Amino acid sequence: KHSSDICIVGAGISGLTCASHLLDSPACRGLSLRIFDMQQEAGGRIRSKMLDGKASIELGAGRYSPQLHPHFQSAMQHYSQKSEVYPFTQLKFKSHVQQKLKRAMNELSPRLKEHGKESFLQFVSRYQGHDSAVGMIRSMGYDALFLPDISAEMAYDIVGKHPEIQSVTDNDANQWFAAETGFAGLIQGIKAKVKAAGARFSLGYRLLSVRTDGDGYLLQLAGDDGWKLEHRTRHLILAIPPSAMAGLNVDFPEAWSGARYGSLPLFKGFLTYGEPWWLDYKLDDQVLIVDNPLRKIYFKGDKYLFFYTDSEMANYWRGCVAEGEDGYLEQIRTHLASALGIVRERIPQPLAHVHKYWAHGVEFCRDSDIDHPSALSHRDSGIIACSDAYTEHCGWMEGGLLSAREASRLLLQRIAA
Amino acid sequence: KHSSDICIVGAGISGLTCASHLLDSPACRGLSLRIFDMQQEAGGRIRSKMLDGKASIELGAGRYSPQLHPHFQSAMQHYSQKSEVYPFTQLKFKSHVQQKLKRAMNELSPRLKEHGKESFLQFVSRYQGHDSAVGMIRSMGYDALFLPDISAEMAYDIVGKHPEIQSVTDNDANQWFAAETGFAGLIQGIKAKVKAAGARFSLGYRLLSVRTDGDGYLLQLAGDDGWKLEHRTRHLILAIPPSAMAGLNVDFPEAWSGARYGSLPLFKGFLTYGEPWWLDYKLDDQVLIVDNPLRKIYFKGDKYLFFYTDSEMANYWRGCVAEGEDGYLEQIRTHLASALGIVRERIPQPLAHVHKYWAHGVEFCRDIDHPSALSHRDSGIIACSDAYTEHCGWMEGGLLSAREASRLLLQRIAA
Ligand SMILES: Cc1cc2nc3c(=O)[nH]c(=O)nc-3n(C[C@H](O)[C@H](O)[C@H](O)COP(=O)(O)OP(=O)(O)OC[C@H]3O[C@@H](n4cnc5c(N)ncnc54)[C@H](O)[C@@H]3O)c2cc1C
Ligand SMILES: Cc1cc2nc3c(=O)[nH]c(=O)nc-3n(C[C@H](O)[C@H](O)[C@H](O)COP(=O)(O)OP(=O)(O)OC[C@H]3O[C@@H](n4cnc5c(N)ncnc54)[C@H](O)[C@@H]3O)c2cc1C
Ligand SMILES: Cc1cccc2c(C[C@H](N)C(=O)O)c[nH]c12
Ligand SMILES: Cc1cccc2c(C[C@H](N)C(=O)O)c[nH]c12
Ligand SMILES: [Mg+2]
Ligand SMILES: [Mg+2]
Repeated sequence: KHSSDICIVGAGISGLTCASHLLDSPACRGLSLRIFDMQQEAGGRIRSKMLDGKASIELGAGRYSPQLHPHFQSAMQHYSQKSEVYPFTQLKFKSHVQQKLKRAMNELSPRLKEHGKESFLQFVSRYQGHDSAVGMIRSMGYDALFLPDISAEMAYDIVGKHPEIQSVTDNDANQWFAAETGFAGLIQGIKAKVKAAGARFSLGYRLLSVRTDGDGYLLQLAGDDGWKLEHRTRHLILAIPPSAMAGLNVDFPEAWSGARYGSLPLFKGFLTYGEPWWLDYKLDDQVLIVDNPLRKIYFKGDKYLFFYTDSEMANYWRGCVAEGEDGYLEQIRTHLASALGIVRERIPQPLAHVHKYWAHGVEFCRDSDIDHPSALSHRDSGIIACSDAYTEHCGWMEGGLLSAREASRLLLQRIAA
Repeated sequence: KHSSDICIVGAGISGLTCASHLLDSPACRGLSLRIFDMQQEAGGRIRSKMLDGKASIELGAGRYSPQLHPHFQSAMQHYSQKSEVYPFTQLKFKSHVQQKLKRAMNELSPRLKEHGKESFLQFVSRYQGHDSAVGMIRSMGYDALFLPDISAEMAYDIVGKHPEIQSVTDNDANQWFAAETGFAGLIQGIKAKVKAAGARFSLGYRLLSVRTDGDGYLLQLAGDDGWKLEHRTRHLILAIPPSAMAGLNVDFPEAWSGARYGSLPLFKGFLTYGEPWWLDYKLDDQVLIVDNPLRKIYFKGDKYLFFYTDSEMANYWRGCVAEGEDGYLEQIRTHLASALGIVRERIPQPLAHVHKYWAHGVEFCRDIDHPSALSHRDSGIIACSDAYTEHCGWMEGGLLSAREASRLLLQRIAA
């Protein structure tokens, strides 16, 4: 095939801003840059859709706060991307159990200078009994907070920047916004700048092997339809997540950093109906955290509802789709009934649904706190890695912006000298 | 119960026909059926896309003959699929290399007796020279005729049985049809009737290995979101082509039949125009066969033109597509000008366009006693495919493997 000077692999937010920071630069004046990505679309873990053509839903990333995500807030304005207020940030539908939870929290919280590295299911079970420490906690909606892998210092953070449970830790100041056309509008924007700057895209292709040959690298990719493709570049950035690099011969994670990483599956499922039936309940633009397997239920206006799930519960939900769409849907009807506390047939059926499951949906720095380089180099061949996961904002979109802007710097200095 | 009675892996026309056979025996009145398929929609190599609204185009199988595909035709009827006449039978512009082989090829035809087990290229390299043979073979437009894997016995078969060059063998009377809506229309009908009888589809899952575990079998499949998954079933049919087969823990093809198998890539590219410009050259519903890369060029009423190639020239066009929409679009215009004997400025730029590379477009046969559906010696699995019939590379090959394989199975539920 062809060849290039720079070769970014991965074309989600970290990959595509990576490239645009390498083109804003004159130190790449008239240099050839190629982007490979696996999917037929650009976006990475960001995906937007129209179901029924009625309203624009988001199968992935959906929220940001300017208070907590400055570079992202700026990247929106930078690309004339119109935001809107994100409704799901207060709870009025609880039973008694989710109440009397902010009180248990604002009190046992500074008692964590003696119980901060421990996982979170016994920092709740050492300061009151277990038979009440699995109720205050699966009342907060994310089953991510029951896994041993990650702690009470990292969990007590995580409760404060998720719009639906932040009122619980002195953080209801922040506003949260959503893209008014969807975050694809932010992607189609960065994509156009990079094309106009003369880069060439190659979507459909997956990297398999890398070998370092003199001044540069020999990539072996494989097309979506089998086409075996070979390509050589002097300079290389793999802006893919950490799970993604485990599968390649790069010595991840050992040759690059002194941290390890996990990841949690996620699951979103969307439904729409003929008539906005949940309105009769004063439930539009509000959110319920129930302890049946739906976990969190959202109604955006009179338009649709969805439900968000994580970790194992996410696997559970991905199990009942392997079983059969119809089996998946009537059981949603079932759980929908015990949440709202009505009978099963007061619940209509959906004209059309749509659902998505993420196998490595959020990847995190597991050696939770460290130097936080924000980008990684090979101790040998000088390949730059680039993910949300290498920053203090593991699992958010601003981590992609930061990892990228850092990454592109290490390569500019690695070219110009 | 994450488990079932009968499992069919492969929702090609083979696999789905098996499902349709099986669900009409009364010996299956009360047995559960699972169909697995890698893709997110059934068909396999039948793939129809409504291009720009103002076109219905066939990226895979496109055409059939009532003379060689009667089981297909009866199926097309059995499901009220309206089919149209398929115009690409004559050649208006037969350069007299095409005409030279007309009456050079059909009279060493009894000389093909006591020969014909020999590369086709060295066959025609016996009447006239090498460079007279390659001129005759080039103008037939099927680069697969130059393979050594191919041989002059199959040669007179393949050239006889394609609608654009049948006029050169003696099967010049077969007639050829396409579908009003598309063969997708036909498979949606089988799938509808298979679903309605009670089969359960799990689409988007692909098989990785099979354990022969006791009564039946355990399968490992992997979805395209990455989710892993196990399935136990008692009766398993692999309705997938042989290339696929040779990548599992089943030892193919030695443990099945001894025969070796090969395949061919294929390419098709389509284009769309503001004004149908090829009508002023009286070119609608014609096909030009050419000695350049495009190879075969079709003009479809006033709707679209496309071109079609295989073997080396499919690999050449997949390799070009890989180097940018810009060059592929440009070489295409370069070679269309040579085809019509004009300058490239008379050829407008297209509005839309689409293309498909099939890595293993047609799979073929190459013991000469082979049934229409294979079986494992050791684990009692049955395989179902166009490739194990007298019709390898055709859809009717699929139907005659399904009816063979599906019956090979009631033979074993009457255990
Ligand atoms: C359900 C869900 C909700 C989320 N909500 C939010 C939110 O509200 N706010 C927020 O800030 N973040 C959110 N996120 C996180 C956000 O999506 C990611 O952190 C961010 O988009 C990651 O950007 P990235 O470009 O580095 O990686 P990715 O988005 O993973 O992009 C990686 C790209 O590299 C590609 N790639 C991988 N491997 C290979 C290979 N071998 N060859 C070729 N190509 C390859 C991938 O296909 C992908 O295109 C959410 C995530 C999920 C799953
Ligand atoms: C470009 C092209 C043009 C053609 N034109 C014509 C024509 O005009 N007339 C004609 O008669 N024939 C034509 N054919 C051939 C015809 O389409 C095929 O011979 C026939 O469709 C084969 O069907 P099948 O059911 O045997 O398997 P396939 O159609 O090959 O389908 C097999 C199915 O199994 C699935 N599958 C495979 N492997 C695995 C695995 N490991 N795990 C899980 N799932 C799996 C595949 O996704 C596929 O859906 C054409 C073929 C091509 C490529
Ligand atoms: C347990 C856990 C750890 C990191 C991330 C998540 C998300 C999704 C992401 N935090 C978001 O909603 O933006 C849900 N659960 C998580
Ligand atoms: C080399 C070879 C062997 C058998 C079959 C085919 C087809 C299929 C046929 N041309 C069609 O599209 O109808 C194309 N090439 C073939
Ligand atoms: Mg990326
Ligand atoms: Mg099949």
